[PDB]
Amino acid sequence: IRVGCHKLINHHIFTNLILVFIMLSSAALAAEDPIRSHS
Repeated sequence: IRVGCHKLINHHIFTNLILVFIMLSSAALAAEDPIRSHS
């Protein structure tokens, strides 16, 4: 069956946790040091 995953996908809780993981990922990307590669 392929019904037990749709509720988890479209749940209100699961649409506001990944939206902050992506913000943290972008922030971590923005904090990279361009000069010091081995730092």
